[PDB]
Amino acid sequence: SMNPPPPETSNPNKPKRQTNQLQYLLRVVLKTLWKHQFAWPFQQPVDAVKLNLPDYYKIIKTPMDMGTIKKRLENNYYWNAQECIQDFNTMFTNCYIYNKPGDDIVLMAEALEKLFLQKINELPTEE
Ligand SMILES: Cc1cccc(CN2CCC(CNC(=O)CCCOc3cc(=O)n(C)c4ccccc34)CC2)c1
Repeated sequence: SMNPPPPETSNPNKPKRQTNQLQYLLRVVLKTLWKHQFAWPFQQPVDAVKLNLPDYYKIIKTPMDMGTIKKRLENNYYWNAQECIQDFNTMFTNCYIYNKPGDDIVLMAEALEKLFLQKINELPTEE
């Protein structure tokens, strides 16, 4: 019956960079998954109150979504590509932990994770 604070997308005392690899994570990886027919459940934080999922955040202590990831990239929040790659991996893992194999939401996540993997495979070497 209440959502937590969302993940921070802004922290002025966190040091930041805008690397070639971070630019690809935006213009290639996030863009690819964002436009997908299965992106919609992943485009903002889990609204456990409207979804009637009052255990979600009992179970899920590290929430992540592509709304967050997107703001983080657009805001220049990260130091490196690995922090961002972690965030996508977290989002996928959380889906798997909470739900049961073969639920529509897990197949959605599986499809996006496949594209994620195809895109990251070609992550450029730093400039
Ligand atoms: C009593 C009540 C209170 C509030 C709302 C409702 C109406 N409705 C009844 C139960 C219904 C449950 N529906 C589901 O689709 C839950 C399945 C798991 O869903 C997700 C699981 C998940 O991991 N993620 C990321 C999602 C992201 C977006 C949308 C859904 C999920 C949604 C709310 C009834």
